[PDB]
Amino acid sequence: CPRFLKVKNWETEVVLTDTLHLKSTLETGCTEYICMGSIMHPRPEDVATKDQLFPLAKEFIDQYYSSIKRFGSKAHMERLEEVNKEIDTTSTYQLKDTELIYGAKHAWRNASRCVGRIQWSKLQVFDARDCTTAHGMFNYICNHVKYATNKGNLRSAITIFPQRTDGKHDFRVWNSQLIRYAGYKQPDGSTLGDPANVQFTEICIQQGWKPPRGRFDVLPLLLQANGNDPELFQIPPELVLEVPIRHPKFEWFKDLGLKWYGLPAVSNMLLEIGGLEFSACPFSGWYMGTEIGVRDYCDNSRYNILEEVAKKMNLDMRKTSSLWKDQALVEINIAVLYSFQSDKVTIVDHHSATESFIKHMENEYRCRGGCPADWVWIVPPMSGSITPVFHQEMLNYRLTPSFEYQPDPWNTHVWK
Amino acid sequence: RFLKVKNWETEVVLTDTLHLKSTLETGCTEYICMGSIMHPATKDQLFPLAKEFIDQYYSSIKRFGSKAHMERLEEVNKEIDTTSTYQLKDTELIYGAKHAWRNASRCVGRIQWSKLQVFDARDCTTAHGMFNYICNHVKYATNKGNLRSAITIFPQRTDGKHDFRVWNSQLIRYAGYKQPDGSTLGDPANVQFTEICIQQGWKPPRGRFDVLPLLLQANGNDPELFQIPPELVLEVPIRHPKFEWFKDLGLKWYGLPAVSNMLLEIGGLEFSACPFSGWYMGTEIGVRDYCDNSRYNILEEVAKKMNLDMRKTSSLWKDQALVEINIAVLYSFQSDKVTIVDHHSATESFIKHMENEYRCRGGCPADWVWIVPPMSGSITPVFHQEMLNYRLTPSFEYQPDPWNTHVW
Ligand code: HEM
Ligand code: HEM
Ligand SMILES: CNCCN(C)c1cncc(CCc2cc(C)cc(N)n2)c1
Ligand SMILES: CNCCN(C)c1cncc(CCc2cc(C)cc(N)n2)c1
Ligand SMILES: C[C@H](O)[C@H](O)[C@H]1CNc2nc(N)[nH]c(=O)c2N1
Ligand SMILES: C[C@H](O)[C@H](O)[C@H]1CNc2nc(N)[nH]c(=O)c2N1
Ligand SMILES: [Cl-]
Ligand SMILES: [Cl-]
Ligand SMILES: [Zn+2]
Repeated sequence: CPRFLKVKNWETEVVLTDTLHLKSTLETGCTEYICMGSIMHPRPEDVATKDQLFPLAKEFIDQYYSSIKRFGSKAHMERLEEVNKEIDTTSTYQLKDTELIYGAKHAWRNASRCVGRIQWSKLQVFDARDCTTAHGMFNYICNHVKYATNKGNLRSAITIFPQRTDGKHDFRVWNSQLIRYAGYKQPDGSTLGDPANVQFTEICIQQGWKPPRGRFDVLPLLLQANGNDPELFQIPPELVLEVPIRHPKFEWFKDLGLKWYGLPAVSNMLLEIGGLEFSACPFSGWYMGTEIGVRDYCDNSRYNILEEVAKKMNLDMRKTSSLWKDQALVEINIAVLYSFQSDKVTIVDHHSATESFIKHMENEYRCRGGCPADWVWIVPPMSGSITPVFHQEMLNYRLTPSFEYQPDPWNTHVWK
Repeated sequence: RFLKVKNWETEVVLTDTLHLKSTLETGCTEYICMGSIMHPATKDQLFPLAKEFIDQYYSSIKRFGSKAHMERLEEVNKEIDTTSTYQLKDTELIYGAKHAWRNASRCVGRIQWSKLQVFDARDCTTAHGMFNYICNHVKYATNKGNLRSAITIFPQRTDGKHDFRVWNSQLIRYAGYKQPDGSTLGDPANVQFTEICIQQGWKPPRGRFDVLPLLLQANGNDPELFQIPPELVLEVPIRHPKFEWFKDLGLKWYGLPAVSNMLLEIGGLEFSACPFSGWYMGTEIGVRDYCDNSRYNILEEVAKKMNLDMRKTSSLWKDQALVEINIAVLYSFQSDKVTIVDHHSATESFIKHMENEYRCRGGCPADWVWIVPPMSGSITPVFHQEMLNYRLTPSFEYQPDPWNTHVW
């Protein structure tokens, strides 16, 4: 592979030079003959062997002591020797708190699909590696939610549960996000709530959950500690900050009865650091408007409200070339930003977030020699070309530490 | 491997086998994806390429290994032997042209691929001849508003020293003028080319929408200027169906979108002059030409007339202004009976086309970055459609701008 790769911004003519790609550790899925850049997702109870683990650990440890300007130091070599000893005797090792914090911040930093990474170094890391039970997990998660929510003044946070051992003792949050609304399939084929969540909702209901059967019912947490069967907990409602959607102009918009939750928090991903696998590592930030206004509300397979809004806007909905869909999409997204700003809950519009990302990316090319980015994910789902990211060439590659996808636990769990 | 692509909205899964046919590079490797990068012979090199292309043509007409097939392979060999090149049969030219379109991964309009009027211009020898051939192209494809897809193919490359090139990147473009005060009149994107035209004798009216002349190079010679007769150039004044003040913005655009800077490769042959044209998707004009910062850049003005709050970005004034501009463009072309497709219709058709291609052909190469429209992405079906990108031949490829390679 070539040492220097160049990306261009076609709006500004600015050209950046990437050398960081050379540190690429994993596979994109693409080859020279095919590109899989728009594929969403391109192993049994299986864990890293001693020989696989040594080099991955050294790689990470080197990188860490390089970052604190102590590469090749006595404390660097001693840490190498201590880790290598731990792998030899125990087939694994434990990260120091300093290294855990570095690794988490870097996994976010390396997350090519995140437009919010300007904030990567401000991340509160809760070390939950002493957790042993589902109730314990519940406690840690509640604390995360409250801290991150901060009464509306959101703060990004991640809570890391114990790493994987033999693969039969995994900690998992079964929820894909900490806060989601339930979906219920009706006998008639209609759906109530969020149609996307019918499967998970069914699982909950089976585990003992009593469903309110509403449009915006917060799901319980389904928590798995040390490989045991998962257990249900209801998040205390006072910890779940919500925002009712209203529009600065349309008085009738509040009559749609829409609202959304303040905190975006992903909990189905796997954090890999130095070859160690943290299968439960919920992390949370704050919303970009379009996540709600466009995808949650206007995806056909989600809440699908374009039609209903278009009707209350009295738009001609017979031709598509009237662009009634597009007009209603903008208004919805205006109401979302306005409802969040009015309740003083943190939210960033897609224009501000993308400009910030460009400034971030440029800084990263300057200080780091690169910034992996997934254009398909970074460009917002509305108004794409009037945001600066659309015109920015990006290179995508996988650096470690990283957040990775993992199988859904209900497909793999062995029931006790 | 066989590869699966999934649509996340319909949960439809298609199986791609066609990608196994490709050979040219994508730019990506196992470790680095360049999916968002815009730009990533000899007797011995020529024949296998020739061979393959002939092979797939006789395969496409259900006569693989026939007597016609054999003599053709023999013919091409003897001709590459003695002349260092070969000339395509008429039927091969048309097949190659339609398939270059069919294989164009960045094109959302490909459901139309087999309906393409092919103009064989391989007997052209001078710039005047090229102009005649291009005028006929424009007129046929314009067709008084009822646009029809067309391509005009000039002589193939020989030694790279006697190339045919249309120097305009598109057959119809507006000029761009660099003002003293540092502002830019017209289309800023073409400011350079415009100046090249002036430097060669073009007399600029210096307005906001002056149609550039054609600049045409035949057989490696210095290019020559020609003005397309105005009656061949169909233009549409843009107005809004509700905002009667919109016509006062004074905007117009041309009806014929016609790419002329690309290279058409068939059977190892290179057609460096092959202007091709179709009809517009509304966003091309409404979003890119008008609203790109480096283009006509009209958002702010329109936002003024719409009386929007422009102090903070979170009012989405930019987004609002954008939708109305695109409504106007669709409304104008439609009212003037000029062919145009909206991004909802064009994207639906493309998904349908993908289905067809997987069914009959075993795949459909597609560039998600280019196919998804530049506005309202996720309320179109292609946003949710996984796509595999790969390079099939015959194809349209990029080439150097001739003004960086030509000796006068
Ligand atoms: C602080 C404000 C943040 C903003 C504005 C932000 C923005 C976004 C957005 C808009 C997406 C696309 C989400 C989707 O379409 O589902 C995304 C994805 C992602 N973000 Fe960020 N994010 C933030 C915080 C964080 C934090 C704190 C982390 C990790 C420590 C993180 C890591 C990721 C990852 C791994 C993805 C990929 C998700 C997936 O593959 O499903 N983000 N981000
Ligand atoms: C008939 C209706 C057609 C429609 C609606 C259509 C639509 C589009 C659009 C919207 C683009 C993106 C253009 C841009 O953003 O610059 C595009 C690109 C492209 N089209 Fe089509 N097109 C049509 C016909 C054709 C024809 C007739 C050909 C060739 C025979 C063709 C070949 C291509 C190629 C090679 C590109 C890539 C352009 C580039 O790389 O700059 N298209 N098309
Ligand atoms: C379109 N993506 C599907 C995921 N999805 C429906 C979803 C549901 N609920 C919450 C999120 C949040 C995604 C996210 C995560 C983080 C850390 C920040 C942020 N702004 N968004 C996503
Ligand atoms: C993003 N576009 C850059 C090129 N550009 C400004 C441009 C100028 N003039 C015309 C076109 C047309 C592109 C095109 C080509 C074809 C065959 C069909 C179509 N609908 N659009 C593009
Ligand atoms: C097929 C395509 O990869 C898929 O629809 C992607 C497109 N880009 C996206 N971008 C973001 N931010 N989130 C998404 O879920 C998706 N979905
Ligand atoms: C950087 C990026 O590749 C570039 O802006 C692309 C994105 N997608 C596009 N899509 C279309 N149709 N046309 C374009 O010019 C572009 N530009
Ligand atoms: Cl932000
Ligand atoms: Cl079409
Ligand atoms: Zn790729």
